[PDB]
Amino acid sequence: KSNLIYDKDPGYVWDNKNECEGAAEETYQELNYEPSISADKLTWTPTRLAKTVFNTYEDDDDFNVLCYFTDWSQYDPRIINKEIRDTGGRSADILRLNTPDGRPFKRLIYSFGGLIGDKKYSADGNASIAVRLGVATDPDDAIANHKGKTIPVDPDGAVLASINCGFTKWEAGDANERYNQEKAKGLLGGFRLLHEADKELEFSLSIGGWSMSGLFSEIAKDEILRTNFVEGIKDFFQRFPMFSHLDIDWEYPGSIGAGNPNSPDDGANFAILIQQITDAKISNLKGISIASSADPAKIDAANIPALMDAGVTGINLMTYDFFTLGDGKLSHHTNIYRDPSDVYSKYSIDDAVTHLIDEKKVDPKAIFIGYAGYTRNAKNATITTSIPSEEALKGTYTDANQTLGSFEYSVLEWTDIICHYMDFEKGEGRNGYKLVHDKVAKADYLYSEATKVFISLDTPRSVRDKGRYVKDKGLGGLFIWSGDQDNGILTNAAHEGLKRRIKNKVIDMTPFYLD
Repeated sequence: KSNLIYDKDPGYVWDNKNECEGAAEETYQELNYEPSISADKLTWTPTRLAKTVFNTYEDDDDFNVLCYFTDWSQYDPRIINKEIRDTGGRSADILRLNTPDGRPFKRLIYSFGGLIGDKKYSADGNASIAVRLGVATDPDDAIANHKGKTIPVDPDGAVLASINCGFTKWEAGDANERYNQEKAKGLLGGFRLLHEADKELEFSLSIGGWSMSGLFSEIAKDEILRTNFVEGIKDFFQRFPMFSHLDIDWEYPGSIGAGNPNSPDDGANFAILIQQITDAKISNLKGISIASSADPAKIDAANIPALMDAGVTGINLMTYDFFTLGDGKLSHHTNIYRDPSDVYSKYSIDDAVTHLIDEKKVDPKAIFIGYAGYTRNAKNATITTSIPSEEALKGTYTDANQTLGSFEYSVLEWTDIICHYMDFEKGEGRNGYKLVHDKVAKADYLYSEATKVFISLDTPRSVRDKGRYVKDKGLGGLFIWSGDQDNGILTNAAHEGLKRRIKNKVIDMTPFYLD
């Protein structure tokens, strides 16, 4: 009996039927997923297995909690009938955020807008998408006249869908017809429904992200491309007046990121672009944020000073994915602290924050730090710490190809954690897994002696401590990567770390912190 999870996929009512009761468990059966044994499987667990438990808190202090909401998280072909069970989607309902009497986030960040001409991401540089959205007359025109212009790269998910976007029936209309605020369905229509329920909620577009930063370096160097880019912002902000913020998540100026063109002049060029956007005087655009790596060497390479000199008002510090497979050592993925000589957990929020404030003279209040709705794992792992309960995490792994995850190898998402890996209500691990608190990092991890799988994750305890860090250090606030993953437990912990008075109580968080 649980206030956090369901014991069986409750399904989803669509067109007066519910075709996906138990769908999550049918997938598990088809794939032979067993939590206490599987080291090398995907779960495909839908967020439907979690109960929705966002509290709300007074949020009118000097901090803000932001939410990256991904436009692919709505999908799950299991919803429609009984045909597909060997794979699935996240099925993340935008309506989990529709709380009474407040909001779990001040600002929802649509993730992600792509760029016309981006041939790293798209074989045709998104040209067919431009045509479908009605911003180009044919694919040649898209590239010839609109290179550098932003558009959502998933028009179904952005402006057409019903399921998990707050709508209850299919209606005729193409993407071109619906690519504006009042006609949108999809996630942008879902954002509008939340806008209509809550006038204080803010909306940001994030352009780029890890897979879509391939075109930034080229755009920022070029006055005609910068001009197309600014036009892209004006167009989107005219089509969707409810938007008021822009996150240009170029990952990262001056360094390699996912394998992008890059140049030492990227940050200086990016600063020209941000000024050019400011100069357009888009009446509803109140603020521009950018992304920063947590690696001080990559921070140096980004020329953060140039960007702040051009009037950037926020830095979303991408404090997650610190554990990357490849070097045979375990690591925390989103930890606040580390010992300076640590070769396992090589990065930390604190190292990065200190670097920005002390070396780059960034205003602390501009900085937002991340908490994560997902994990970074390695199978075939060995914990080598001498006293795990008192000492910093150390450990190694051999072959971690095809490690346990939810939708992609090596990454479990939050629903899987609370349903099959950790029992926060009983205060202990599930299915042969044990939770360890690393007091040096102030981060928790999960590990099973039986499966030999190591799982680095955020918990209520660490997210609360991140909220505490933000407050102590006077930072801007926190963001979740990504908010569609959270059932509310993570975000509750953030608000509590900020010392916020509760307004609407759905769940008592007290027993979930475990000291």
